[PDB]
Amino acid sequence: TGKVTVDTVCKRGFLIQMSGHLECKCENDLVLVNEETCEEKVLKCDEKTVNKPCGDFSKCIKIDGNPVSYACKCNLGYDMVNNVCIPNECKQVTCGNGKCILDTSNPVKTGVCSCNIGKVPNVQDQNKCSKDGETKCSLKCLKEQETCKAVDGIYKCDCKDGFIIDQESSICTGTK
Amino acid sequence: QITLKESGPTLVKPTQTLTLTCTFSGSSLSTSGVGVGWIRQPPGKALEWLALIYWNDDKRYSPSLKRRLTITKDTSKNQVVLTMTNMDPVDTATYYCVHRGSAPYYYDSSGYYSTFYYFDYWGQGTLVTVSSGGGSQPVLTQPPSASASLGASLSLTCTLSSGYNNYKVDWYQQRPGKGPRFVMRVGTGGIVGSKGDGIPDRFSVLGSGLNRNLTIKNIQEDDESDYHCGADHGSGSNLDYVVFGGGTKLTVLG
Ligand SMILES: *[C@@H]1O[C@H](CO)[C@@H](O)[C@H](O)[C@H]1NC(C)=O
Repeated sequence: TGKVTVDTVCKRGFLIQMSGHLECKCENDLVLVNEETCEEKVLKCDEKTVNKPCGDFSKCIKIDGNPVSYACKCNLGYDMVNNVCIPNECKQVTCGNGKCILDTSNPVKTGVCSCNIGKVPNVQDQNKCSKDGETKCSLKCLKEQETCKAVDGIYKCDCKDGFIIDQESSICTGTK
Repeated sequence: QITLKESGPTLVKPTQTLTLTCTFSGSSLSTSGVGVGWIRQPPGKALEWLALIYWNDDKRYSPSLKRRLTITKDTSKNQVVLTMTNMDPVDTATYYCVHRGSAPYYYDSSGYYSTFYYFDYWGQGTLVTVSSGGGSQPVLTQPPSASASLGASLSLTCTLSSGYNNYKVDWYQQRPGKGPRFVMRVGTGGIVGSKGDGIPDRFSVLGSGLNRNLTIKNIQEDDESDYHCGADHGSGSNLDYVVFGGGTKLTVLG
């Protein structure tokens, strides 16, 4: 459904928020087949596994050469750097306490920094993530006894203090 | 667009070494590209692939000219350099710097997410004059010449040799006085991927068995040109070698 917003339902994933964007993070072993969807990763690209996901924003693709072959290729507009698909315009962008993403406000594809919570781009530091600044959580955490929480530099819906994830139903329940 | 500018000496004396340089702009390290190479053409004759260097510093050379060829790259200066030893008058040719990139992703007949690698951008080339002083490979057969009237329709043919009925070929259009440009790739069915930039909708391709046809419809004056078909032999980015046909010269009557 186009761009990821606070209303997006991450299929088999969950919303995380940084200083400049929101994205879906996948569960357990799953990988992003699109910006909203997570599915099982395939280990070997073959004639049988074509079109299937083999990594975040990476799919097994048929190469129509002589002979035909198969490879795990990043989606259009991305390139494999450090065994992860990143936008072509972020290839040589070092953001520091953050990650490089495509600036949605610039009609020409451009790389900008989205920062860990507590940081924002710093014009004095080549627009890196080294300026202390507040980012108010925009997530609508409406599930049972859940609230927005900063965890490892990202905002995420998690159990309120005093509650834990029930091991049967995967809902937040009182510790006991 | 990716611009390729050839530079180097244009007059060489026999037995000397030729050193051509190519300066590329619009690509850095696999930003919609996998390599940069060289293709030459003796005046009025068939294209001949020479060498290729990948961005992983891998190299490929023409099997028959390997002992004479060296290719290097200096990414800091956006340059690749070809070196050809023991030059001979028959080596008189226009030398084209070429970029090998990947076709925009497409869905084929069976709905299979697909792409391919091809020589998608060509430099204008430089004419090097040398003063006086291959088994079990595909063979591409093209008729030497063709002719058509203005507004007519025509099918140029490119036939594969036996045992190569699954191979896809690329068509290249070389308007006179200008260098080749990619037109379309065609295999056993219809168009493979999409047509090159600047290629008008009046062009289409259809293949069956060993035949690979390029059809030009509503033939205008600017279709008068040499039409070359080539075939890449290699699995993936890989490129063992490249075959070319003799080329067809299309004359537009009227
Ligand atoms: C290619 O063109 C020739 C000449 O018009 C025709 O006989 C042949 O059937 C064509 N082949 C295909 C595959 O269209």
